[PDB]
Amino acid sequence: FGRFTERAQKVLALAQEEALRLGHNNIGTEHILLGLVREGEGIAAKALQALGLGSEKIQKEVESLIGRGQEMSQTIHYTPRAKKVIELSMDEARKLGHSYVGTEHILLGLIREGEGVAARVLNNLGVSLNKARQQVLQLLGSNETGSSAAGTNSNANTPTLDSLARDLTAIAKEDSLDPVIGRSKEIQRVIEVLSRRTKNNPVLIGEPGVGKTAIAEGLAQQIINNEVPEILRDKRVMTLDMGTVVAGTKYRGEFEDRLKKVMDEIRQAGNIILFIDELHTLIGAGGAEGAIDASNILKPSLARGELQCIGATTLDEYRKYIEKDAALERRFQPIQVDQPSVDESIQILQGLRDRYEAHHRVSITDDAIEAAVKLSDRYISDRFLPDKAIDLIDEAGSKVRLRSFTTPPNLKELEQKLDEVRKEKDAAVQSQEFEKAASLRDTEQRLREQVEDTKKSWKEKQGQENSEVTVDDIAMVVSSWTAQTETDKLLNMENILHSRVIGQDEAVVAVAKAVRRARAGLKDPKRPIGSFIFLGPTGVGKTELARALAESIFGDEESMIRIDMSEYMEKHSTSRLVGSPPGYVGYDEGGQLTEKVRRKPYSVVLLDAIEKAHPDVFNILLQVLEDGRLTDSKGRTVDFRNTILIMTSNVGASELKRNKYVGFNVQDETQNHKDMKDKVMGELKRAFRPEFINRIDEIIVFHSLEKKHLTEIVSLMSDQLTKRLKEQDLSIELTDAAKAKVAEEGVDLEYGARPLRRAIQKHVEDRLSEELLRGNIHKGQHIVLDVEDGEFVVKTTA
Amino acid sequence: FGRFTERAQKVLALAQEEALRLGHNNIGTEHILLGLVREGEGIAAKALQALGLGSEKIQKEVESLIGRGQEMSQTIHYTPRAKKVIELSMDEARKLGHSYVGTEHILLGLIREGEGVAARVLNNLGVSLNKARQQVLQLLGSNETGSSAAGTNSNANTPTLDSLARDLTAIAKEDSLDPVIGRSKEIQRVIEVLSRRTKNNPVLIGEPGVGKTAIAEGLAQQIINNEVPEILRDKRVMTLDMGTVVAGTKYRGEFEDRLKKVMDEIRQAGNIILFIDELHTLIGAGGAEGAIDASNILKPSLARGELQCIGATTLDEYRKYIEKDAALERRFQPIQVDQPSVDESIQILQGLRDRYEAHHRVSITDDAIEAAVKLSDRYISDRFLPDKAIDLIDEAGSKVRLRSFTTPPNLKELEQKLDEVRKEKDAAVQSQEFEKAASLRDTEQRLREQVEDTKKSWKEKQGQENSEVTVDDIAMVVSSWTAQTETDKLLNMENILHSRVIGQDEAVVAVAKAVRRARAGLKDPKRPIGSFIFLGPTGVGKTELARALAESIFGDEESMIRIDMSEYMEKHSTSRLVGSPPGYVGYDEGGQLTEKVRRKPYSVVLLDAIEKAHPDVFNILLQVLEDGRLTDSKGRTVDFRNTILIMTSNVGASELKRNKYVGFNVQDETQNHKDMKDKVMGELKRAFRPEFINRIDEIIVFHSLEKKHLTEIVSLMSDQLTKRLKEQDLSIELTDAAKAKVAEEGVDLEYGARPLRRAIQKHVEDRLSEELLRGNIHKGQHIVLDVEDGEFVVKTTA
Repeated sequence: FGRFTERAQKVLALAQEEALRLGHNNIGTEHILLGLVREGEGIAAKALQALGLGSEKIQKEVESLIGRGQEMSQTIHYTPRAKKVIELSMDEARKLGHSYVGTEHILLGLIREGEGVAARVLNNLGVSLNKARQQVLQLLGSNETGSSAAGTNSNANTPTLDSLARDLTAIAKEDSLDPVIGRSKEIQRVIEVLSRRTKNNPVLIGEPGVGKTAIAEGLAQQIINNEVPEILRDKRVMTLDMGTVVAGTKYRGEFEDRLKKVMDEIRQAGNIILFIDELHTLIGAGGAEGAIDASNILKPSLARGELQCIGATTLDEYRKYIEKDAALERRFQPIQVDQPSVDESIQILQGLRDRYEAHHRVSITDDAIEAAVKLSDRYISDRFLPDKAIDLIDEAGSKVRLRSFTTPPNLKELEQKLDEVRKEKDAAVQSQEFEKAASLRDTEQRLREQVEDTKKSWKEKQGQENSEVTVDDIAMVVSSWTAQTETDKLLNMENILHSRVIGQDEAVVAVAKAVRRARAGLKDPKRPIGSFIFLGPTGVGKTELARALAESIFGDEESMIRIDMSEYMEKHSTSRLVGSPPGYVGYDEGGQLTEKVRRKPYSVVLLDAIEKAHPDVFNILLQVLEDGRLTDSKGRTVDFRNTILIMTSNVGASELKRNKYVGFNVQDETQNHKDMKDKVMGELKRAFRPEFINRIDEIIVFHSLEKKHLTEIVSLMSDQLTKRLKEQDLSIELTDAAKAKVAEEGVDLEYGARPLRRAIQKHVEDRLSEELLRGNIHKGQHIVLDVEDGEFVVKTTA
Repeated sequence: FGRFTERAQKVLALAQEEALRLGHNNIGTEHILLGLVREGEGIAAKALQALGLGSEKIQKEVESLIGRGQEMSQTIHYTPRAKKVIELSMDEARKLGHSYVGTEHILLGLIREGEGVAARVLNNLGVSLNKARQQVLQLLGSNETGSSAAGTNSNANTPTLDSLARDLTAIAKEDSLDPVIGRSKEIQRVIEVLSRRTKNNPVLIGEPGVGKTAIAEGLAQQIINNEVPEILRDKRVMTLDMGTVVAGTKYRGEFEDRLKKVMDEIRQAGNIILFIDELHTLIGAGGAEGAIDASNILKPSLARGELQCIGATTLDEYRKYIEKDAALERRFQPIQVDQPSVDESIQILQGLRDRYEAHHRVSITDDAIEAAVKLSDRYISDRFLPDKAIDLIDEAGSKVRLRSFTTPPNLKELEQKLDEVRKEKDAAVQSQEFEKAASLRDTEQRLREQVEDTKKSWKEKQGQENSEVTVDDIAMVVSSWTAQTETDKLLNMENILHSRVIGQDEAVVAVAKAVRRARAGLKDPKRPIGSFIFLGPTGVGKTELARALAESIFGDEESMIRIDMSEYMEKHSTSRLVGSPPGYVGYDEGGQLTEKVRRKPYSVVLLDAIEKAHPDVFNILLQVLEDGRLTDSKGRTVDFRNTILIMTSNVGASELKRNKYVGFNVQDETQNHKDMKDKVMGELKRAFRPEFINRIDEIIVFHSLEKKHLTEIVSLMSDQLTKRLKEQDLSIELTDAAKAKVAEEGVDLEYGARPLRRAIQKHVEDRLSEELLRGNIHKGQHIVLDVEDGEFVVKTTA
C-alpha cells in the first residue's frame, strides 16, 4: 500500500544511516534494528527501550556481528531480509489499524522477521523477540476514530436491532460517509410520508441507476438533524439486508421463520424506522410469479407502523404493491426521486478524482472530468450520467498511466539492457565461463543499479500521466467501450467510412457528417446516434456502409447488427409479400430485435430494405427516433440513444429503371438519381410513414450503381483475395485490367453492389483454383489475372 | 523409464556386469544389489555404505548364495524379480520426488521388491531391509524447483486468499509456467480497464477456442513484473473457482453463503485483483432463465473494486449484464481477444513438436505441420483454425508410429515364428512329448533371444516413422475425421464420383472439379465446400451424385443430409396442413433442418426440388453461400465450411426435360443444354433470387438421363443386386443382354435415373425370385438372366 505515516519511513531511513555508518552494503537487519531504537520514541523504538535495549546496547551487539566491517556501502538499498521486515510491518499495520503504516508495526514486523543479525542482538541483550513485539502491542492500539466506551443504554430495542443488521447512522457517527451528492428531493418527501401513521411508510419510485443507497445516506443524515418532528418521536433507522437472512440457510422456509420473528420484534413501533430495500421481491404480488410472498406478514406490519418503512421500488415494480391491498396499497403512497444534473454529475466525479491518489493518473483534470460525463451520454448511453463518467476518468486513468512505461523519453531501454545482461550473465555462470560470466554480471549490475536509480527518475512517469487526465484520455476510453481515439474518428469520419465503402461516396460523406454531429455531442441524448433511410437498390454501397460504420466509429467491425425488415411486414404481409405472415410485431418486440441490440448497445443496426414493410413497423422504430428508447420484452427499456440505426430501403430498386451512372453522363448520375429519388419519395412515405421520416434524422440517397464505384469495390475484394492467400503463401493479383472486367457485372437498376462479390468469386477465387489444379500457378509466384483479349489471361511474373 | 534419469540405468548396467562376472545367466537380485553399491555414491550406493554394506561385504554374501558359475551368462537380461525392482523404482520416483528415475528409487524399490538373493544379503549382513529403504530416502528422496521454505507472511491478505482459490502467480513463482504463446493485446486492454476505480473490471470476450487461460497466464506475469499503474498498487492476483465450492455440497444456499463471505473478505481492495472464471454462471437473470444469480452480491462488489475483477465471458453473456446495470453496465466493459493467425497456428504446433519427443514422432516434418493446419481449414472444418493441426501431428504421430511396429521391413515374421513354436512347444509338453517339446522349445527360445535382439533392431522402423509426421501423415488423420488419403480422392475425384454416377457425366466432372478446387484451397475458409443447384428431371444422376460425393470424399457412401424444400417453401407451404398461416420458416430456422445438417459436418446437404420455394429459402441458403455460416437454434453459429450444398430443382422443368441424348442425337442435347441453361436457369432466378443463383457457386444442368448412361447405371445396380445375394451365397448375373433390357424402362425425356432402380427391381429381383421359387435356379449355382429373343430367359450356368 502506498503512502504511510512517517514513523514507519523514519525507522527505515535510520537503517540507511546505519547502512553507511557500519558500511554494510546492503542494509541488513542489524541496521534496521538500530533504525528502530534510534527513532527513540514511537512504539517500536519505545518498546525496545522498555525491555532495556538502548540504541547503544544494540549497536554494541551489532558491531560484534558485522562491525566496520564494511564501509564501501555498495548499493545501499536494503537486504531482502530488511525488505521482508517492511512487507511484514505493512501487514502488522493491516493487523493493527494503520493503512498508513507506522513504526510500531515495523518492530512488530521485525519480530515476525526475527532473522539473523536483528534477532540475535535482542536475544543476546536479554530480550526475547516476542517480549519486544509484545511491548509494542501493549502500548499500541494503532489508529481509531469515533470509538471509546464509557456507557450505553439498553431499551426495548435490544432483541430487534441485533439480527439483521446495519445502520447508516452508526457508521456516520464514526463518519467516513459521503452524502452522496444529492439526490436531494427524495429526502424531505420521505419524512412527511414517514411521520404519517395511516401510511407510516414512504415509497421511493424511480432511478435504479442512481445508487439508491446514496439517497439513503441522504436520508440517514437528515433523519438525525433536524426536520424530524415528535410525530417521529425517538425514531431510529435500521436497514434491511437480504444477504444475512439468506446466508446460513438452504430453504425458503427458514428465511420466512426468521422474517416472521423479525416482523414481530419491530413492535418497538412509534420509535423504529425500517428501511426495506428491493421491496417488490418480498411482496410477491401478481403476474406469473412476483417472487417470495412476504407481503402477507408485511402488510399488517406496514399498517401498524411497526414496519414504518421506506420502500424502494421502481416504475413497473409499483404495480406489484398497489395490486396488494388494503395494507400494501393502504401502506404505499409515492414520492419523486432525483439525482445530480448532467453538470452536477461531473462534480461528483471531481470530488473523488483527487481522492484517486491510491489510483493515480487521475487526480485532476476538470475538462477531462467534463469529458467523462459529456462524451459518455451519447457514447454508451444507457447508464447513469455520473457512473459512466468516473470509469472513463479511471480507465484513462491507467491507460495513460501505462503510456508512461513505454514512453518516458523511451527510457524503457535501460531495463531492456538490464534484461539482455541477466540472460548472458546467468547462462554464462551455468556453463561457467566464470570470469566470462563475471563481466556479464558486472554488466548486469551496471544496468541493474541504473534501473533502480532511474526508477526514481521515473517520477517523471508519474509527472507524465498523474495529471494528464485531460479530455483525450477520457475520450479514448469512451471510444474503447463504443479527443484521443474519438476525434480521429470524428475528423476523418467520411474518409474512414470511405475506406470501406467505395460503392456510393455520396452516401459515405452524408452518413459521416450525421455521425459526426452526434459523435461530437450536437444531437439529442435521447435519440440514436443516427436514424437513416437509405434509398436506392440493395447494397449499392449500403450494406458495405453499415459495416464501414462499425469499422470507423467504434474501431470494431464486430459491432454491427443486421435484421431484414422486409421479413417484418406487419401489414405489407401479402401487399408486398415476403412469405412470412405471422408474428411480426411480436417477433421484434417479443424477443428478436431487442435482445440483439442489448448485446452490443453501440451497434450499427442495419434494417435491410424497409420498403417491403408497412408504415406500422415504423411506429416501433419511431420510439427509437424520438425517445432513444424502445420499450419491449421482460419490462426492459433498451436505450436506443446509442446505436447507429441505418435502414436501407428498396424504395429505390422497385421503381428504379433510370440509372445513376457516370458512364452515361454525370447528369445521368444526379438527375436519374433525382428521377428515382422522386418516385422513391412516394414509395418512401407509403412503406414508412411521413411521420416516421419526420423523426428520421436524414434521408441518405443512393441509386443504382455508379460508373466508377464498381471497379473500386472489386479492387478491394480482389485485394481481400490477394491478402488472404498470401498469409499461407500465395501471391495473386488481379491487375486493374482484371478488376475492371469483374466490376462490370453490377451496374443495375435494382441490384446494387451485391453481385460484385460473386464476380470476384468467379474471376478471382474460382479462376486461381482452376489454375492451381492446372499447374499454371505455384506457391508464392505472382499470378496475374489480367485482361488481354477481353477475357482473363493468367500471366506469371514472378 | 522414458529417458528418465541415468542413476537408475547406471546402477542397472553394473548388474549385467555382475551377471557374467560371477556367473549368473539371468542377472539376479544379488547382482542388482552389487550394482547399487558399485555405482559408488548414488543414493542407492551411498545408502548401502551407511547401512555398513560395502560392495565387498555385499559381494561376499552374494557369491555364497549363487555366485558361481553361469559365466556363459545365457542372454543376461534380468531375473523377473530384478525386472520388478525397475518397474517399482518408476513408481518409487512418483513416491520419492523425481519425474525421472534415479538411484534412491532403485534401492527403495529393491527393498520393496526385497526378494530372495538381495533380501538375504542385507539381512545376513546385519542390515534390516527397511533400514535400507529408509536410508536411500533420507539422503535423497526429492527433486525440487521453486518452492522451498524460508518464511514470509502478510496479514489482512490471509482470510481472503485462503478460502478459495487457485493462484496463477503461485505456479509461476514455483515456476513450471509455460507462456503459453499469447494472446497479448488482451493483457493491455485488461489493464487499463482493471486499473480503474469504478469500471475496474475487465471483461474478456472472445473465441474460447484459443484457451482463455493463455491470456490469463499473460496477465498473471504482467500484473506482477514490472510496469503497471499506481492504481494497481501492491496488487495480488487470485483466481476464483466454482468447482471446489460445489464439490462436497448439494444445496445452493451454502454456495451463496460462501459467495457472500468471499465478497466480504475481498475487502483488501485496491490491493487485490480477483479473476472470475466462468463469469456467466454467476450473473444470472436475462433471457427466460438465469444461470445462478450470484450477481446481486457480485455487482456492488465489482463497483466497489473489492471484486476488482476480470470476467471471462461468452458471446451472449455481455447482453445479460449491461442489461442489468449500473454496477454491471458501469462495471463491465469488453475488450477483443486474439488467437494465433492461420500461419501463426502452424508455428504454435511446431513449438510443441520437439516436446512431442516423449511422443517420439515429432519434430518433423514442416510440410506436415503446414498441412496439419491447411487441409483441415477447408475440410473438417468442424473446428476453429489452429486447434485441428497439433492433433493431426500427434495422431499421425502414432498411426505411423504404430506402422513402425506393425511391419519392421516386415520382419514381424520372426516373432510370428516364436509364437507358432511356443504354442506347439508348451502344449507339446503339457501332453508330452518330452523331447518332442524340447526341439519346439529350442526353436521357440532360439526365436526368443532373436526376438528381443530384433526388437532393438526395430529401432530402424523407428528411424522410419518415429520422428516423421508427414503431410501424408497429417492428411491421413484429417481423412480419419473426414496429402495421403485426401489426394487420391482429389486427383481422381471425377473418376470416383463417376464410379457411382454415370448419369450426366458432364455434371460429374464439373462437381468433382468444384470440390477439388475447395478441397485443394483458394476459396474462403469460412465458405462451404460447394454450393450448387443441380437441375434435370428428378434424380438424373442428381441425388445419386450427392451420394457419390459422400462416397468418394469421406469413404462413407452416405454422410449426406437430404431435405425436401417443397414441404417448407416459405411460399405455398404456409397452410398445407393448417388452415391458418403458422409454419414454414419456423421449422427450417427453428431447429429441424439445421439440427440435421449439424450432425454430420462433412455432409453433402441435398435440398430437393427448390423449384417453387420462395425467395426466402434462398436467403437462408445465401448465408452459407456468402459467409459459409447458418444462423440457427440455441443461438449457435454453425460454420458451413465442410458441407457441400446441392439443391436440386425442376424450376423451368420443361426445358430440363429434353435429354442430353447420345443414342438419339448428339447436338440437340447441346441445344437443350443452352436452352435449359436459360429458361430453367431464369425460372431458377424467378422462384429463387438472382442473388441466390449469383452466390451459388455453380449451376449444374443435367437434362433427362442420357441414352447412354442407362445401361451403365443398370450395370452398377444390376450388379449391386448380383453382389448383395452373393454374401449369403447366391450367384446371379444379368447378362449384358439382360442389363440392356433393364435399361429400356426410362430412356428419358422427362425423367431421370430414378426408374432404373425399379427396372432392376423388376428385371433382376422379381425376375430371379420367380425362378428361384420354381427351381429353375438355386443356391450356389450361377443364374444367368439373358436375353436371346428380345425378352428375358433364365438360364443356368456353373
